Amino acid sequence: LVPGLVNLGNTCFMNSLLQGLSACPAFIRWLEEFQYLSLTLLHLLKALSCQEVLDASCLLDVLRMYRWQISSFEEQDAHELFHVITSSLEDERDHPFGVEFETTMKCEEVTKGKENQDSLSLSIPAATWGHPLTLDHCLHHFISQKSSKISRLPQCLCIHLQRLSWSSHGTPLKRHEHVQFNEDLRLPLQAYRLMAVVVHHGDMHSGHFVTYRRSPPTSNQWLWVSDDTVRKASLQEVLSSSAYLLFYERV
Amino acid sequence: KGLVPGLVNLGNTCFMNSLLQGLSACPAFIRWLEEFTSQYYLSLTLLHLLKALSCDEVLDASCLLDVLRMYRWQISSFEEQDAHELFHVITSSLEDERDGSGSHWKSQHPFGVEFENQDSLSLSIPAAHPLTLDHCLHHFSKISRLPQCLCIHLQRLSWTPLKRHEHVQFNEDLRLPLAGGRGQAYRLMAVVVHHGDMHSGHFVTYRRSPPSARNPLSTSNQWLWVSDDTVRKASLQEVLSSSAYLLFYERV
Ligand SMILES: CC(C)(CO)NS(=O)(=O)c1ccc(NC(=O)[C@H](Cc2ccccc2)NC(=O)c2ccc(F)cc2)cc1
Ligand SMILES: CC(C)(CO)NS(=O)(=O)c1ccc(NC(=O)[C@H](Cc2ccccc2)NC(=O)c2ccc(F)cc2)cc1
Repeated sequence: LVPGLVNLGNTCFMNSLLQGLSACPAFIRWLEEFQYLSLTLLHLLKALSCQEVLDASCLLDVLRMYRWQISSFEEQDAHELFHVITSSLEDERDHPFGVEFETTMKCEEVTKGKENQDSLSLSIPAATWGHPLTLDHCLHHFISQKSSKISRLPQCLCIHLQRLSWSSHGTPLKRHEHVQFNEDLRLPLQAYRLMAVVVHHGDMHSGHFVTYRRSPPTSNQWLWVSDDTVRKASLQEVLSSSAYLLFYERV
Repeated sequence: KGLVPGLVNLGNTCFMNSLLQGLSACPAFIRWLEEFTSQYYLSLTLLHLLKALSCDEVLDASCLLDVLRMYRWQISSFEEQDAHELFHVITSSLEDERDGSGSHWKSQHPFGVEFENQDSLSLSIPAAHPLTLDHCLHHFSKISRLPQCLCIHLQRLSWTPLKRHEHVQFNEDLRLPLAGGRGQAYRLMAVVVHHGDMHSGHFVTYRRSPPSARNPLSTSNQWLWVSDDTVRKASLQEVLSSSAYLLFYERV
């Protein structure tokens, strides 16, 4: 068992994401290699690792004291919080999640630039009849896509599936469809092993966020965390879930 | 920690505080002003304001209006014109300070672009199919030589006046082509954004944080939302999604 975290009104995504991040030991190690946000984040993550209930108001307070208006983030996609944490951890340095793309632009002449991202955000493609939605199809659809190729892969990989779509009328909707994912995922040139899965439940304006993650030691027994409620979980329960964020580590 | 000081609103100076926060996010402009003021005036007071803004203090931009009064400008006329015109009234008067100088008369400011030598690249917004900055650049007597500090003015005012609301894509890196090595690459330093109807004075600047004293001359990754006295952080996605009015870029 791992400690749970309490909900401060709406906190569910933050504690789901903290539970996911604690299941990334290289990210933990890099924080160890590093009041400032990195140390609070390490304290939160090391407490959620290493096998009562906890409180992560310290994270909200260090963010606010850095003049971040967190109450405007419940109106955005949950994933933008993750991008804020990684972008603020890079401010303390100047990266375990960093993926790096080499892009070429042309229209006579060409120009090769470099771009960096904290995760891989994949559009959920339309399901054709007779073939289920797989994460390899989304990854291939994101790779196919001014060109862009992956030229540096991260040690810890975050994969965000854009479950929040927007109609042509401008009104938003949640894609409920299930994407098949395996715990062993080979990125086409490296190989990665699944560590945690953040899932969303209910309508889009509900904040019901839940994390499946591995037990701390790499271990083999999965855990379901919804705030204070922590229990044992099977792998088929993890793989049958409707994934929103996937946290992998390089094998 | 990593914040900038805010500014006050005297009547309606909200665009002016927006422009000052945008202009102090260009380090090459501040270096040019530090060199031009070694003569010894708009350049001296403007550099004082910009050097203060790029560092919970709040400063008084009132002094800028005063030197705008001492250089024989009407000021109060600017409420009946487009906001960007005040920028021209800055740059033109700086060029007027270039002439009549026996010390630094060949020291041109970093915003000048050759076509004619102009102060900023004004682009008219077409209609459509999302709008992107490259569509506006393609719709643009072409550019001849590119400035060190680049200002892009998007024509949100069309004509009886009309406010254009449509969002246009812009990127943190922007490359512009010319014949040979003349074309150049720029990085986004600040975004001035308009809100509300065309006569609302609501202007907001998204600007990068000042460089740290542990890594000087290294550009920060953090962005700030600035509305007069109110300064807060802002994510990158918030900056890239805003209906931009002015785009301040620096040559990389
Ligand atoms: C509360 C606080 C901001 C601190 O006060 N922190 S938080 O708990 O981490 C935190 C809590 C909630 C959110 N947002 C949401 O749930 C949005 C809310 C939302 C819904 C529609 C349009 C914009 C915003 N929907 C999702 O993301 C979502 C993701 C996948 C889905 F399939 C369906 C929905 C973000 C962060
Ligand atoms: C001297 C003083 C301190 C006081 O004026 N200057 S100031 O504060 O910097 C200063 C403050 C405001 C303005 N202009 C406006 O609001 C015009 C007002 C206006 C509107 C229609 C026709 C003529 C004039 N609208 C804009 O530009 C505008 C830009 C982009 C948009 F999508 C929508 C509107 C100019 C200057």
